[PDB]
Amino acid sequence: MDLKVVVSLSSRLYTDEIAKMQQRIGCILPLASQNVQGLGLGQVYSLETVPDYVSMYNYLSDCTLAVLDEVSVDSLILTKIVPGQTYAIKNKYQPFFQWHGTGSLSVMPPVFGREHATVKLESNDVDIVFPMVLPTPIAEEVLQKILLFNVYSRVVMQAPGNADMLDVHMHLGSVSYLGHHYELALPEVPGPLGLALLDNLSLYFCIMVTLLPRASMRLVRGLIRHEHHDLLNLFQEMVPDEIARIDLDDLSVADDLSRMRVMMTYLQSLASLFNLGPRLATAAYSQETLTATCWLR
Amino acid sequence: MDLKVVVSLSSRLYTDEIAKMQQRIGCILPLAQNVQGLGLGQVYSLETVPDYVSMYNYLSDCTLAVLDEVSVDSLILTKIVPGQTYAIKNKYQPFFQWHGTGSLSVMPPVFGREHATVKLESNDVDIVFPMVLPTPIAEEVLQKILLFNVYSRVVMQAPGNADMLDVHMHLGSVSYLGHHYELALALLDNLSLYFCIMVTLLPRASMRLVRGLIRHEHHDLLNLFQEMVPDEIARIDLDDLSVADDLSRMRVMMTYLQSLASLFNLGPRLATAAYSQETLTATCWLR
Amino acid sequence: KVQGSVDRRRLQRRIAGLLPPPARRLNISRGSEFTRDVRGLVEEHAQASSLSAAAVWRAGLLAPWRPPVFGDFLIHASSFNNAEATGTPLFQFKQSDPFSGVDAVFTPLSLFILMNHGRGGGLTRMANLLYDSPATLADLVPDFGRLVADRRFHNFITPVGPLVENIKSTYLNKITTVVHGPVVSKAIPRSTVKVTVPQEAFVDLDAWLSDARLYVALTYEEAGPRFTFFQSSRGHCQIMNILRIYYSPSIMHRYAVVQPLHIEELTFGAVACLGTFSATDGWRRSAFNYRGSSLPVVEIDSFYSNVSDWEVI
Amino acid sequence: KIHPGVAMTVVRTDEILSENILFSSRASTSMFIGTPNVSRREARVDAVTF
Amino acid sequence: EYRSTVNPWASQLGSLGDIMYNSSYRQTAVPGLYSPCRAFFNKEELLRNNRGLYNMVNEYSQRLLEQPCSFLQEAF
Repeated sequence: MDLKVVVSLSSRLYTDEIAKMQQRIGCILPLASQNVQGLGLGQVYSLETVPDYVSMYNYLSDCTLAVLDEVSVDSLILTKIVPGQTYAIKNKYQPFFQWHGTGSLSVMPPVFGREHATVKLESNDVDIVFPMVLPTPIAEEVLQKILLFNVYSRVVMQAPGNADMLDVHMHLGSVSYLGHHYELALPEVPGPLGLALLDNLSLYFCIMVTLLPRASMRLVRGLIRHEHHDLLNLFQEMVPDEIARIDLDDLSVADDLSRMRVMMTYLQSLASLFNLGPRLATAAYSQETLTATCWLR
Repeated sequence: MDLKVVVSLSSRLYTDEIAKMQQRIGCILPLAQNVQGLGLGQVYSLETVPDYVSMYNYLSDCTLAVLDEVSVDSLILTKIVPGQTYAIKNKYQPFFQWHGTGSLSVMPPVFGREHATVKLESNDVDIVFPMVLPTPIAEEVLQKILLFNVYSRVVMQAPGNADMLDVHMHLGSVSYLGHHYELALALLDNLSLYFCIMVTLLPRASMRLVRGLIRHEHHDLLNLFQEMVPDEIARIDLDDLSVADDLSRMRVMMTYLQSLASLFNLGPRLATAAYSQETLTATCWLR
Repeated sequence: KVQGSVDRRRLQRRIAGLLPPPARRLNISRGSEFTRDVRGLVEEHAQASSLSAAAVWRAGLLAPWRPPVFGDFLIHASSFNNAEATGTPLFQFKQSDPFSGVDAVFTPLSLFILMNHGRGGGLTRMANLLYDSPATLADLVPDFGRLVADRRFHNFITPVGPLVENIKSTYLNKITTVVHGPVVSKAIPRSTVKVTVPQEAFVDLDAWLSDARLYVALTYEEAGPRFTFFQSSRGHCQIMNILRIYYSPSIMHRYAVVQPLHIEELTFGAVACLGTFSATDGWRRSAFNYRGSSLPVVEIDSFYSNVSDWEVI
Repeated sequence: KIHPGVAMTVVRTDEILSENILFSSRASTSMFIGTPNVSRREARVDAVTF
Repeated sequence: EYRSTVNPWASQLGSLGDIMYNSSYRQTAVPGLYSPCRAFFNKEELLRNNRGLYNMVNEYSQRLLEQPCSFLQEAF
């Protein structure tokens, strides 16, 4: 099991960059397989294209990751992520995320600005942007928020009375966190592969909308007729037309089994579409030195 | 490498504690060492309600462990690496099956709280082992308990719609690989509620997403074929609602669909290779 | 006469330093040969557990070559054919009857003749030539047409990785398959192993795109199913999307004519990952010949079969 | 076989497998020869490779 | 040598004893229950046991298991 994988450069890494590269030791970097381009995320996230956060997410999820351990001049070494090994990762990322509960860590592209996780390489004509590491639920809500903006920018633009384009830019806004709110970067056009992901998600959504369990409709109608639950607060004591008109029929035992069976297989397929990108299960994160020991989950 | 973990018990133990570790040596428990927080003993404390999503997110939070030995004060146990294979038995209060199932599940025991909770009067640690069961058994019993508690709460709202005999004829009898098993009976209530709000928010969210992605590919074979199928009764009532309430609906919808997708995925996913009937053991590795 | 860049003595002592320790013999023959082994054992535990330099020296001296798990099955020697190759990925169909002393597995030629019996090139004649009757495998499986009507054929087929050890008997042939870990030879000595996949049921996903994982793919074609095997070095979690795109030109094109009822038939195929072979070694095409004729076959060396679950497309 | 009214310059690449001649002066570079160290790779059950 | 068949209601390819116990019409049955004449009326079990007896006798001629009593497909 080899880990010490050097990446040979071709020019002199000057001392203006050696300082900030030694500043970023213990972070995570994605691999190509070395050559000076394609080792990082600047090969797929350039300034020429829109920051789409899906094609670079595809490059993060397709190819493996690596810890940066030492940066010499003219060459730097990398340490791979093979499973079964406990890797120690420092939190060296400018939007800070405190790992109190020590959940499963999760890689992300720099959706909180290119400028915090970039490094300027003037040795060779290449720029390297670091992936963002953060726990799983914040990562999943970043995914859902960036796809919601990528599907809703077009339909807010599509209205002729676009009196509120800035409504979603604050409504989505920051990320949802208690101790501090962290604003992110929002692209106007979702690009090709983001739209392919929404296309597959729309495929799955319209297939599962062909089978709805009618039994929960009776329970939510009863909870409307009963006291207003705090989880029901999104309805504000209103029965919409759709839930009022999907309940003209009866409730039986025949449809429910096949409904919930195909809902089991399609929700497992949706988890497989949301098990997206490589994740790191975390045990024994020592806060006093900020090292989260992880094996490849 | 010794993957074994040592836990010192607080006080001295006695006879049926040895009998119940001999009963539960083969079965397994999660992890956080500290003798209070060994497994699910901080969720099954009765001063709070034993909930399913908190226990499930704890079980997915912490690792897993194989209990191996209990002396007068020690708790010899090993944990789970993804690397090498360990030996697993059933030793479970439902004694279900092992017929060559290549995919396993580890769920907290919905069949009985006290069926897997072992209690000591000298040591209040009330430790408990979540039920390991194969994946078709797992999905069949989770369906047949979720729809059962849905029907129970619906009868509690209005008993005139749903009955109990025709649902006990079908939704109480799991059947897998020739074997016909029987099971009947808060945590499933709230789990059902999350599904209840997800399946009632799925109509508006589904028509909004297919109305956003309906004419992206301006003449697609696949997009038109997924548009020809679904409900004509569904795709009418969207444009009436305000913006912020709509996006809050979609946001809560996406959070709980990701939660219920990861929850319908079977959590700790073990995998067996060769099961021996006469010893009641199989070899397993983490997957 | 001159000096090399390497001295042989330094490399020799470096290899002697980095050498693993010998495995501990224990002669049960003579007591004089037994007391030296038990004295070596107690001295080994003493110098491996006492708090001195000996403990850390022996701890650094240890290398961690773990043996993989093996699946021993009993199959009918008439329902199998021992003339097929060794490294064939077997598929144990789940038998619901508990009153069955044996089990049933499937080479790709056997399930190929099952799919052809449920409804080609040279491989269909090769599979008819190897397995002479599809009726044997047809009534071997209890419910074939019903389980393909409800489309749950995929979770009833559990892949058990490649075949390595296969004895030949009259009744009740015994086979041995590696399930998890590296493929290796167990009874026959642990030298080398290959994985034989039929080339006509094995397509490269990345060549269609134009580590190295291997994916088994069931598809439910609208006249009757088919297995295909997919090799791709792409993501473990980004294999569903590309294969959805790959099966996209077929699905509605043959799904316009069919419409389901009593609801089933929405699941169009399911896919598991058989495991990973190394990116260093590629797959080398060869020829698989029965006594009638030959067939092209793909050899995959150095596999690490880690069978995942079937995932619906 | 009529003329299309447009002439075409047709470019083409060509690879020539030449065999070259390298000349270098005396004492041009100064090689520094290291001394080799061994390692341990993925030790399989049949061979422990270095 | 004289009587081709004593029981015409189970010995034909599609007769009564065949169509309820052979696996070609036993699709909608529960597999957990045991049926003792499945060892007698499965066509594949009969061809399998006969070919096994044939190659066992032929193999011992060429030289120079769960149950022995099910070799002879007869009951007592």
